Amino acid sequence: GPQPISRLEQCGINANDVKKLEEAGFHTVEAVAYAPKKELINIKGISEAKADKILAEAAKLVPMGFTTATEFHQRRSEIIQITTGSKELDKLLQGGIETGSITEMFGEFRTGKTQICHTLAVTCQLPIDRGGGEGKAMYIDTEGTFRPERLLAVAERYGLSGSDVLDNVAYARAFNTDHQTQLLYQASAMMVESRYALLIVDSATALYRTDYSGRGELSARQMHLARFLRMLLRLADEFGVAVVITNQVVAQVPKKPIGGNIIAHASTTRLYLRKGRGETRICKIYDSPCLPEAEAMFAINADGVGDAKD
Amino acid sequence: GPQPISRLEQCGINANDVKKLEEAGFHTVEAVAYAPKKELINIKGISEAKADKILAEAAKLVPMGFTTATEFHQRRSEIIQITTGSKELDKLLQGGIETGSITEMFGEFRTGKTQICHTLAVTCQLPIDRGGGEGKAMYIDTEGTFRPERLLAVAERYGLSGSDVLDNVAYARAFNTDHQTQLLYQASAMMVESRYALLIVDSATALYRTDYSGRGELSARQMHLARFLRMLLRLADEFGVAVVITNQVVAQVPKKPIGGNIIAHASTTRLYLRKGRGETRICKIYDSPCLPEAEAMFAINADGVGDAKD
Amino acid sequence: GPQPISRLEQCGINANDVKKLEEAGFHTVEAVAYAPKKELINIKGISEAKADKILAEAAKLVPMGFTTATEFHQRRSEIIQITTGSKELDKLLQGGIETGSITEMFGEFRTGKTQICHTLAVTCQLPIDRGGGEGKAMYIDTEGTFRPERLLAVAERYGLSGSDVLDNVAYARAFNTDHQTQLLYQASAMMVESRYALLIVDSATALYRTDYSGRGELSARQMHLARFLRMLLRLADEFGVAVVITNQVVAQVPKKPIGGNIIAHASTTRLYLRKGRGETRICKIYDSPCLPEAEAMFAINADGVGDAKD
Ligand SMILES: Nc1ncnc2c1ncn2[C@@H]1O[C@H](COP(=O)(O)OP(=O)(O)OP(=O)(O)O)[C@@H](O)[C@H]1O
Ligand SMILES: Nc1ncnc2c1ncn2[C@@H]1O[C@H](COP(=O)(O)OP(=O)(O)OP(=O)(O)O)[C@@H](O)[C@H]1O
Ligand SMILES: Nc1ncnc2c1ncn2[C@@H]1O[C@H](COP(=O)(O)OP(=O)(O)OP(=O)(O)O)[C@@H](O)[C@H]1O
Ligand SMILES: [Ca+2]
Ligand SMILES: [Ca+2]
Ligand SMILES: [Ca+2]
Ligand SMILES: [Ca+2]
Ligand SMILES: [Ca+2]
Ligand SMILES: [Ca+2]
Ligand SMILES: [Ca+2]
Repeated sequence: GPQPISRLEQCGINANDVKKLEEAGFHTVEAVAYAPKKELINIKGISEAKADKILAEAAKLVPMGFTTATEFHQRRSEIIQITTGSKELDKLLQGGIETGSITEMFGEFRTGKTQICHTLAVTCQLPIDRGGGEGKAMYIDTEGTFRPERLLAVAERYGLSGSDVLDNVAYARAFNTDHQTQLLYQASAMMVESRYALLIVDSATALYRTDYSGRGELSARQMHLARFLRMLLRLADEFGVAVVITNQVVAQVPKKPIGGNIIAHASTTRLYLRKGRGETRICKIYDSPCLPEAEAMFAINADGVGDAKD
Repeated sequence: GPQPISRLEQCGINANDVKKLEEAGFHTVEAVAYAPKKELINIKGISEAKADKILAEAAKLVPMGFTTATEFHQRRSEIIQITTGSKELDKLLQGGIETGSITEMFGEFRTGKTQICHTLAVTCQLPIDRGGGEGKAMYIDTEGTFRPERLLAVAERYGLSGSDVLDNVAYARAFNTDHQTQLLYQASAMMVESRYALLIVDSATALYRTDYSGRGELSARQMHLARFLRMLLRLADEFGVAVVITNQVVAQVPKKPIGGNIIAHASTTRLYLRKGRGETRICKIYDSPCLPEAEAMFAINADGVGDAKD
Repeated sequence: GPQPISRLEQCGINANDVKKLEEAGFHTVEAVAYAPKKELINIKGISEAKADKILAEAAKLVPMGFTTATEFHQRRSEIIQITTGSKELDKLLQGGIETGSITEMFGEFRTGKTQICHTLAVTCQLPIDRGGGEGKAMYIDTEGTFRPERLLAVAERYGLSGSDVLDNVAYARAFNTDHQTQLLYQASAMMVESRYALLIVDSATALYRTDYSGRGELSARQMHLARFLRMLLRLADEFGVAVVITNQVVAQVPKKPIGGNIIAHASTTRLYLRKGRGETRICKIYDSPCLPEAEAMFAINADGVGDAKD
């Protein structure tokens, strides 16, 4: 996995600058490697020569050069894909949700954008042979709609200890945009000690629609949103985890996702959800760089997300 | 093609200054010919007399004088044009994408700005008689949206060995502006050994919107962007390759490309992409010094970019 | 026209100093007459007495005294004006572009600042009775956007041999500021043998925005720009040709031309270009010592610049 920043000590760097970088939010050598010189210079206790020697030492451990696409293809052959509990949903995703990208699911209310996250938070702990990811699950909430009862219900479905499921899930509720951005630093800190395999944000844009209610604040809020998305992308690239976010929909004068072009460009795989009939739902791939546009049917049962049991 | 800097040895120059220039990033005699005296003086181990004698010797091999436009027209008669796989798209471009300039394609998300690059990366390896370029393809990524599966799918369309396609493509993912600029030096180094025919950057402005988020950093970031564009122009002029870049779009208070006047002036051919109906797309020439404004229709099929199969 | 420097031999000057002046860039007696003593002294093989006798002999052939403004008015009655192909554009310019001054056209991208030069390069070869200038055209390029196809298209419009048009046009592409200044010496050399009637630079400031990227280099680059502008002014005064340059625009925190006060003061007639609707464009006189501020409409057709065919 990720090399702890403790190694940077034996490269010829004193232990003082190591913790000076620690307070800045960096905890791994890869995290420091990907950061340009500007943020390192921004840190109060680092000179230009210090930043240059740090970057030079860090670049040795992490390769940053050109490679043949055959090696990249072989590396992509071992991406871990998490199953969603529904065979038709998994066939649409060609196996499941990839680890190392941003996946966004949006749609009308009552379409169960939260039950997907609830089911994933538990199916991600399954062994790899069964389609899981063998790791803890991290949940960030902004609506207060987190219910452990669904977690227990879907844990009993796969035959797992209910107590051991509620012990590998970290929960924290945000209250504003600032706290939402601040929680990512603590997430990066805790991802180094243990191993995580899924990051869930619900909802990524439920706060930005209200805090910046003024007219002239649109350009002021989309910049902050871009910073948040880049932080999530850095976390995905560093620890190699899967990030899933939920987005609201705003009707247009038939439904258009809210967030502007920033979230559309940043996101790689986007799923459109609309209600079917009864408890059935319809999932359609809205945007993806490798999958074609299609539709799938799934139902919300008492044991989490399952196939359309008619 | 380009004359290796090894020849500059027999002009009356010692082998020490040759590698001193090599560390600076110069690898061909043409590259040294186009560089003014200021950068040569900037190099630590070169005196003013050394720079003057180097420029005087280099100017002999590379012509730098006035010529009749008839010779230039005859030279332009042999520009290599790469086909895009769609006949209607090729008719709009009057044959294909020229080699020796900067081509920029931009538009809303999901409009397939990346599938064009994926198709070009493979069609550029076709024999010239079939519309290819007979050369390797170089891919620089900033979004992590590189998928070899599309490359294999579009390679099987033209009847080519899938393994031999993924072996003539160099892939490298950038993480910040500094790394994006630094990768060009390695690209220039590797263009001398083998032969390349296409340079792809995706995306050229996906990083600059976030790194320089401060208000007073606009003039600080557009200068760096101008340096990057001039480096790309120098690469295009030196090795005679084709450079294609992808640009995001920002809505205006109906879509305006992001990048400012610098990218607009630097770019020669600009393509505007918007979604048609279903899997069809609409391509419109936005800016070009020789082609008139028009529209074309193409569709994204399972075998890459193809004609509108209705 | 201009008296060759060969005459200076029969004034009492040996043939050695004549070619010593030739290597310095002087080729006509008028060119030597306008140069102060400082540059002549700067030449290695000339003494103070030599420079004084050269200036004294040269001043006899070229008048340098006061004259009545009636003679100047009668001389101005025979200025050659080149038509731009559009009647509304010509009415704005009161006949066309004068010969013996610097004309600058600037504006947003895609406004066709290069198509004006392409059309002029061909309309300048027309007979005087038809509004031409009866002379060759000289083109200096810095963007690589020179296309002979537009030249042929606009040559067929006026009924001229396509081959004979591409044979009276000299093309040369600059790569840095130093080469841009150096090409003027060769232009001055070749203007003596044949007859030229138009000098085109595109773009005059496309290189200076990047080469001198440092903060403290602003005063270092504007001096060089002033030298370049004075060289162009000397060429215009000596051979009596028309000089046209193209300038980029930089947005201000609605568009401001780039170049500073030097280019504004040096230029005499400045044209502001902005896009109309469709293929139409709007031309506005920005600065001129004799024409009032007004607006005109023209369109970019398939046969070069023409009137607004609605
Ligand atoms: N225990 C349960 N058993 C069966 N169906 C349930 C259960 N709990 C909730 N549901 C159903 O799931 C749906 C609610 O899902 P959810 O709250 O995730 O929707 P949502 O669209 O993501 O919500 P919002 O956007 O309002 O936060 C409703 O149709 C509800 O009837
Ligand atoms: N294998 C495939 N077969 C058919 N269509 C596909 C396939 N893979 C992706 N698509 C379609 O191509 C489009 C996605 O293209 P692409 O990712 O290049 O878009 P983009 O606008 O360049 O993206 P962005 O700006 O978000 O990076 C979608 O319409 C998607 O349905
Ligand atoms: N053959 C043609 N027929 C008709 N219109 C054309 C033709 N070639 C180019 N155009 C149009 O002319 C315009 C491009 O002109 P041009 O390249 O001179 O612009 P510019 O503003 O000077 O460019 P830049 O500053 O980017 O160098 C575009 O509107 C393009 O559609
Ligand atoms: Ca609700
Ligand atoms: Ca919810
Ligand atoms: Ca996307
Ligand atoms: Ca993409
Ligand atoms: Ca352009
Ligand atoms: Ca141009
Ligand atoms: Ca003026």
